[PDB]
Amino acid sequence: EEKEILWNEAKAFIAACYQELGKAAEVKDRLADIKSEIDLTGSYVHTKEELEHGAKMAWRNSNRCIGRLFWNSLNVIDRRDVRTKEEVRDALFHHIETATNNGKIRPTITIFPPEEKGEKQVEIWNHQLIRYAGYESDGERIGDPASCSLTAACEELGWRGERTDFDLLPLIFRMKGDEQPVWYELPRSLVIEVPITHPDIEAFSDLELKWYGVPIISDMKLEVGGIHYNAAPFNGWYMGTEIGARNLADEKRYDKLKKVASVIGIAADYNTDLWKDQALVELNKAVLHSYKKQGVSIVDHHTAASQFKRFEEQAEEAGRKLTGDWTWLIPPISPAATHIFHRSYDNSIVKPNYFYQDKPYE
Amino acid sequence: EEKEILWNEAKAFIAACYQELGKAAEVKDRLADIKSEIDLTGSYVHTKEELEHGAKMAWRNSNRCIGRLFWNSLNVIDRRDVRTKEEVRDALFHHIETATNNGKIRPTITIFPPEEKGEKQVEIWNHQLIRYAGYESDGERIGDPASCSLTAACEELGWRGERTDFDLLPLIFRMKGDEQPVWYELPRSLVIEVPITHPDIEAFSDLELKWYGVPIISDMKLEVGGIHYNAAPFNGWYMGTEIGARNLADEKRYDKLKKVASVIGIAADYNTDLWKDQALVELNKAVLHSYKKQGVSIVDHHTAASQFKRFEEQAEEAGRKLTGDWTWLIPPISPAATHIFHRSYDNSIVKPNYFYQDKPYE
Ligand code: HEM
Ligand code: HEM
Ligand SMILES: Cc1cc(N)nc(CCc2cccc([C@H](N)Cc3cc(C)cc(N)n3)c2)c1
Ligand SMILES: Cc1cc(N)nc(CCc2cccc([C@H](N)Cc3cc(C)cc(N)n3)c2)c1
Ligand SMILES: C[C@H](O)[C@H](O)[C@H]1CNc2nc(N)[nH]c(=O)c2N1
Ligand SMILES: C[C@H](O)[C@H](O)[C@H]1CNc2nc(N)[nH]c(=O)c2N1
Ligand SMILES: [Cl-]
Ligand SMILES: [Cl-]
Repeated sequence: EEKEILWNEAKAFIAACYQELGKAAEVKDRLADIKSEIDLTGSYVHTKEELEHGAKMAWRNSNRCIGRLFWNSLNVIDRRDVRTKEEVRDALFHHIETATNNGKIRPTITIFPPEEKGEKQVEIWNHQLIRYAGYESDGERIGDPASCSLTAACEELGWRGERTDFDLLPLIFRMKGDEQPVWYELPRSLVIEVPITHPDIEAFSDLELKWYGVPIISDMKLEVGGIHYNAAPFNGWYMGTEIGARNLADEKRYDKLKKVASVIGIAADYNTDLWKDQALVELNKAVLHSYKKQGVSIVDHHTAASQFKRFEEQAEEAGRKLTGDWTWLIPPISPAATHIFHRSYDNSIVKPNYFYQDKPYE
Repeated sequence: EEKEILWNEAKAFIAACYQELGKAAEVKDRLADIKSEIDLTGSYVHTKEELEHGAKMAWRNSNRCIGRLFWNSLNVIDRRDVRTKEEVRDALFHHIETATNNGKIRPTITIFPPEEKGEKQVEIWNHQLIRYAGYESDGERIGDPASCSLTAACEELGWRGERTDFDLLPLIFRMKGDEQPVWYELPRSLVIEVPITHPDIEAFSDLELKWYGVPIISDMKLEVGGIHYNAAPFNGWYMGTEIGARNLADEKRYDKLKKVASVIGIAADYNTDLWKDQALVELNKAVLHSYKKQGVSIVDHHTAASQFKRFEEQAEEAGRKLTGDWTWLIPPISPAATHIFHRSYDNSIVKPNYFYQDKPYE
């Protein structure tokens, strides 16, 4: 069965890919070469062109993604050549540097050797390359709760965090053959952080909030024509709400609304006052203002939704069926102010794509 | 086929209804009586108890409804006896009076004779008993756009609106036998309206906004054990967001955000300013404050979601499967601040229930 699944996925993918690249005539010959190669090695290897475009197709088919308008400009880094943990480490270090680009963030994906027989060559433990640790012991809550299990896992392996609310977790990953993963402290010079300040409420700085510049997902598998790249970290820039409406606001995350309500000078006593709503808006204004002032890319949810509308229009013009997840595409603040809220979307899964995968710790 | 569908729905309904009312032993005898009656008349008649409880079951199974915690206290008015348009008119007039209750709104449903052979006995044209007209001619936009087609329909039948932004549409309905519906002007004394003011921005009154006190849906069919009550208007009280985040804010409705931005003294120029978000919160604060000051019932979206959580808990305790529509249950402002946003719901249709139906005009 396994051999056949790969072949079927490859026929579908190559034809679709070469079709877009104006290479429909090369499909016959390429499929042959692939069919012999699977017949031989139990698998096949993508050409650089097939890989770069499959990465892009995969972004375009991400139903939960509002920022898809720029799918075609994804910067793809082909690192299928790495064999050593120093090489993986440096590749990750580099991806951070190049994607950050001094604040002018470039959407980038680094692609490591794929699973062989389901066997991973490189196994990244990070959820994101850049993330804050989290600690909960003796009712004492420090940092990001979402990171608690990975934090303890690191501390099993001999890492120790300073236990501020913003400890950068180290990179942690395991190579095929090693029973344990390795960890490397992130160089502070590679990581941009943005202190949160409000455009005109000076007291807002007293909260001493901050967030990292670049969200770099490293826990999803890229599947491209039957080939499974379990290790392919990718990034864009942030939409302001992700920091202001979720990461800093959620009760299960940094839970800062009451404190925000205090510094913006309103009461947090009555539901009918809409204090949470109001704190939410000011905090999200703070996040947007702060990133802009630092010269770090970021998009507000109105602009993002405007962009996404162009993406729907563009898909219609190209004759491509559009797919999406309404429940993720709506922003968690003022959703009814975007066009997204008022239409619906077909949530079908089209390949290539990115798929969540089980993490080894817990 | 038709006879059989009714029977099947009735078996299911009676058993479930008598089960909850502690009347499981009466099910055998009642089902017999029903089976003979359908055998005879092509249909069957509900007992007052079956009707009141079916109305309540139907509210409880409304997936899109966040206010379901109070399903069991629904006030049911049995008006299956009406035969004349003066009687329907007075029944509607009364429902408005009793439900409004001087501002202390009582959740109420008035139930008119059901469809016979799919043949309606009473056909209500209103979307809601109380609603504002809408006019669009020569690029001139007046009132509520959502009401445009019903407004023209009324004006075909010889009604004429003053063309303010808040003309109360008349009641309009058609009796079986009549080719045309009749219309009756709503007595201003029956209708409570709330001028919108802000707790501390005095200029907010310059917008001269207002809204009606009681939302009374009159375009949905109540289906109870195979019997179809196409005419069964029902009401609760408003959740603040429905007025502030949708009715007054939507571009396709009253579209007031830019004007709100002006009176609250902020710029409506940059997306990154989150001016729409901020206008939204102040306008929703205004709506809550205004209804409270007038002594008219209303719930804010935080309290409503708190209530709805009790409803989920209550359903689990009673051994009832919970059903709901996540896309409607989340409020259109600060949804991620409610528990609803973070879980998911089974959107299955359970009967009894309320179903939308085609309107005769357009
Ligand atoms: C360039 C700017 C980008 C913006 C503003 C953007 C925006 C977003 C947002 C707001 C989400 C929802 C995240 C959440 O709620 O947790 C999201 C999810 C996602 N984005 Fe993007 N995105 C961008 C670039 C990218 C890139 C480069 C990729 C990959 C090639 C991508 C693929 C995805 C995927 C797969 C998800 C879903 C992740 C999951 O299922 O947990 N996006 N995006
Ligand atoms: C007592 C206070 C109540 C509150 C606060 C409440 C709240 C809401 C809200 C916010 C919606 C969404 C409306 C929209 O977005 O257009 C809704 C929908 C709905 N509610 Fe309620 N509700 C209440 C009472 C009732 C009652 C008495 C019934 C009927 C017995 C009911 C049945 C429904 C139904 C059927 C819908 C969906 C209508 C549709 O599909 O268009 N609710 N409710
Ligand atoms: C490229 C990119 C750009 C951008 N602006 N934002 C992002 C944020 C993506 C993201 C972040 C945190 C958590 C999750 C997801 N919530 C993590 C997750 C967990 C589980 C169990 C399943 C699943 N599908 N996902 C997804 C990505
Ligand atoms: C009892 C009650 C209490 C409360 N607080 N609010 C309400 C508001 C209900 C409502 C109002 C306007 C428009 C729609 C619906 N949007 C009207 C509609 C249209 C169509 C085509 C389908 C469909 N299912 N519905 C539904 C009701
Ligand atoms: C088509 C799309 O699902 C539509 O915008 C829905 C979304 N959820 C909603 N939720 C509520 N409460 N009211 C609505 O009218 C809608 N519209
Ligand atoms: C289970 C439920 O659908 C869940 O809360 C979803 C809702 N939509 C979301 N949308 C975004 N952007 N991010 C999320 O984490 C979620 N969570
Ligand atoms: Cl994030
Ligand atoms: Cl309404």
